[PDB]
Amino acid sequence: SAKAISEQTGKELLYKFICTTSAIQNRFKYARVTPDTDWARLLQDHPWLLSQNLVVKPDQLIKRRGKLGLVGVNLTLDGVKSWLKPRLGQEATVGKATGFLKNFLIEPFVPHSQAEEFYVCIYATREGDYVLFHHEGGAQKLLVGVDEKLNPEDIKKHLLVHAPEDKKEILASFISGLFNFYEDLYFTYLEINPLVVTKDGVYVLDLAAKVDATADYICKVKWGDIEFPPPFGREAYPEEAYIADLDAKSGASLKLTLLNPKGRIWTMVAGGGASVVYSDTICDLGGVNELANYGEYSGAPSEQQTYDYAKTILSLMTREKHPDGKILIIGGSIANFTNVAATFKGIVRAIRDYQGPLKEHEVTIFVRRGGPNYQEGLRVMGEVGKTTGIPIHVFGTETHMTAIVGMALGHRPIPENLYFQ
Amino acid sequence: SKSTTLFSRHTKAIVWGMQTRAVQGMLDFDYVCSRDEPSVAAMVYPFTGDHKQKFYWGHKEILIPVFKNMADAMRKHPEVDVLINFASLRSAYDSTMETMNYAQIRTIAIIAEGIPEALTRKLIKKADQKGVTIIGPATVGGIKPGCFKIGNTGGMLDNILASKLYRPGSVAYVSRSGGMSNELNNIISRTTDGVYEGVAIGGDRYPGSTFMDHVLRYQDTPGVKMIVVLGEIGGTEEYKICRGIKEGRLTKPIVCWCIGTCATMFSSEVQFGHAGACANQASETAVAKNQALKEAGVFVPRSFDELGEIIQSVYEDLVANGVI
Ligand SMILES: Nc1ncnc2c1ncn2[C@@H]1O[C@H](COP(=O)(O)OP(=O)(O)O)[C@@H](O)[C@H]1O
Ligand SMILES: O=C(O)C[C@@](O)(C(=O)O)[C@H](O)C(=O)O
Ligand SMILES: Nc1ncnc2[nH]cnc12
Ligand SMILES: [Mg+2]
Ligand SMILES: [Mg+2]
Repeated sequence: SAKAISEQTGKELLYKFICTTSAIQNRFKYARVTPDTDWARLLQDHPWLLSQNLVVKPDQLIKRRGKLGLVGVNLTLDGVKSWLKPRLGQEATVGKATGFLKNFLIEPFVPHSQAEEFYVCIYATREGDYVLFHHEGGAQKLLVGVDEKLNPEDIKKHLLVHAPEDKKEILASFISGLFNFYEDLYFTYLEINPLVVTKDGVYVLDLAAKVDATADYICKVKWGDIEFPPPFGREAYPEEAYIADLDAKSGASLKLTLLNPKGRIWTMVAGGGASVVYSDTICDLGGVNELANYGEYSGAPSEQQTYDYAKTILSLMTREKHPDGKILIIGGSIANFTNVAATFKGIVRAIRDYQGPLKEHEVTIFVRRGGPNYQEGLRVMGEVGKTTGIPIHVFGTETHMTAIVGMALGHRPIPENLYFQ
Repeated sequence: SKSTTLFSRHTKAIVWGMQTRAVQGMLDFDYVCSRDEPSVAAMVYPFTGDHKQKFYWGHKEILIPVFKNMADAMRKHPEVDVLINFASLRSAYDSTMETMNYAQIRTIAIIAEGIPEALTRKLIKKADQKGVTIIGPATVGGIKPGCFKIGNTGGMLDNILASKLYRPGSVAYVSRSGGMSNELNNIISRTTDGVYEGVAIGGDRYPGSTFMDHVLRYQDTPGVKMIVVLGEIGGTEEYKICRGIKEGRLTKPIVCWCIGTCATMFSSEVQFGHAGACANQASETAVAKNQALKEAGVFVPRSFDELGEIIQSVYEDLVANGVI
């Protein structure tokens, strides 16, 4: 999937790799600040911070920062520190998401006129990449087909008709280099708003971007150890990175995103599609604020892979108790080729290894599954429930796929006449 | 729009990869469908030399040739017009491009997940130029009861029998999800006279063939009397169905549900399992698409829970009026 990168990451790559006749100014002149920053050391490494006034803003995938009072413009270093005092380390709500402001960028202030602000954006579609230009930045648009080039003469012809004459050469060179950069590093979205061009050259004041993360095997030399931050309002978790590393090692698909680590509703569902449908059903029945995770396993993972996946979830759901106990939804479609016996054996092994914690946390488990060898899979689920004393309600192809959600949440009775079928 | 008909009971395929269990599953399906001949004529696998693999046609052991080089397979099997590509994500692009140098191949299934979107756009461009239908990437494939099934689609014989996939009904479907296509096989078999054809277009941002591609095929297929679409959050493909109904192009009843309604209730963006399943604008959410489809005259259940019930109701009306 396409994944957002930080403004710092995108600017680092651009400054490293773009090819232009344009003199890009202020290359690599940014300083990153967090609540743990050693400011003496920051200033040792970035003495240019004293050389002119500054701009400071969070770099956490927050859109429209200026409208939110989150861009401090034309400040001395002292002014930046005063501006950060009520913001750095503080919880903030942006839109409907709430998170901590904990990663900021400081850059030189670039004096310029409104007429020197431009807008450039490139983004991907089925039919090619659209390139957008506007002379009121801070709008001409051209489709570049899949096999087409974008030369400076093409940009002048198709995009720069309203641009000041004395800036067409430098804009056309920059946009041409930007597009080659976008292609070579497998971007899917790249917006510079504003791009500033003064008498002194080109300034990249803002950058937002997404790259196609599946292209790591192609681009890793140039990307380096690239980071893909979570959306504002979410944290990154070690368990997520562990599952992501498992996902990278084979053709099987193993995905985990934590929504609410303290939620009492946990899922362990096979398949991209089924995992979404179960999540939909949980939220339709009022469970959104208790839904702890989104994730899936699929593509015929081994017993061991599934054990390692499951144990991660069982560990996560036995960290702190909930008054009303917790629910684990082990669901899926009728699989095409995942071995239900092998995968459910791995889950059963995890359940056995965590039976102590699972009983202490009052977990109830609901299972619905079909596919290759599902009858043996359902049997071993029933069996581990019997041997551990954990309550497990086990259903097969004769139960509607999402019926166990209503059962688990109390909206419908548990039909024992359907067990194991 | 490309070909209306991709598969028949005479379709012959080459499988790229050492996928003996999937091939044998196809042959088990072929046999209970009463095909004259196996659907897999040859395999291509560059990591071994030329050899023969043993498979079973009913109780009878048969041999299917495995070729190290695609060119040899194509030359020896001119009857083949389908390639099923199990190449890993690293080489799926090159092998699929190579397949399209052979004019005999009119349909390609691409199994692998994790192909960069920019490479898939280049596959799409070459396939559009040549008129080749691509199913995938990142898919299990599809199934045409009585005729042909792609790879692992529909599983082993017990499921083929349970869901009546050995003979066609009147209901065609297209799904964004592999696993959920087999759930649709099950639901449709219990509520109607069964699946006529089903395709899983895969979860990627740019599927080689889209929902509307297949919906149009089904509209143009006389044996199909109603169409089921399992859509998903992300992108705007499903609005094309709204447009086709409005234009009078789509006249057969269409049932559709778009999964991903939960995303509207989250406080931050969540990337789901399918690479394409992320809404970049309000119009890309499942809630918006379900609402638009309902307003355009598509039959839309209140939730996935009621999908079977609305399929059955549409089916029974068509029977009552003599369409089925
Ligand atoms: N380095 C800078 N020098 C001068 N003005 C700047 C600089 N960085 C930002 N600005 C001004 O502040 C505005 C808001 O900043 P920006 O980084 O574009 O954030 P956002 O688009 O999230 O509001 C810019 O459009 C520009 O007018
Ligand atoms: O296990 C499942 O339910 C999903 C799947 O692995 C399958 O065997 O149908 C499917 O092919 C996928 O890749 O999601
Ligand atoms: N300037 C800095 N302050 C704190 N931790 C750092 N790690 C690297 N550079 C640092
Ligand atoms: Mg901006
Ligand atoms: Mg998947």
